Amino acid sequence: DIRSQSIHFLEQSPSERLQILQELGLGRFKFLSKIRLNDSNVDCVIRFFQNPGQMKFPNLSGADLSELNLDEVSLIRGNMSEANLQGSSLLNADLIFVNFTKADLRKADLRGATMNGTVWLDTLVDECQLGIGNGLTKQQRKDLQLRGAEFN
Repeated sequence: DIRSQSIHFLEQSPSERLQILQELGLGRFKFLSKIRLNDSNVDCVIRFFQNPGQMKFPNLSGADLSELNLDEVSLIRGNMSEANLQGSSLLNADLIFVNFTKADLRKADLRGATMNGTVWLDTLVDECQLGIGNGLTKQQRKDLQLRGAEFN
């Protein structure tokens, strides 16, 4: 009666989803109106439901977010570890303190995104575009370009 709440949510169109989100105070987390129905995201969504806004730091750990347009999304202090972001657009996103540990960001687009505090342990970054590197240490900027990422 809870796995069901989530499956039912993920079966809805994006604007019906936003409707549900607002009748729950999760109107912050609009990117939830976009994620696709599949095994990983039913799980990720069950976290957001049980104890709603009893978390308020975005935990998208292990979620499938590939090929999404997440431009200008704010994910401050969010956990994206073991998450799939292949091909997604994160233009001008707020990614301060985001944990990217063991995440897949190949071909993702982070141009203009603010990245102070980000952790990139084991992260797959081949062809990840990073633009300026806004907020990364100049060693971080080195390690990441060695690992496939692309700047300016």
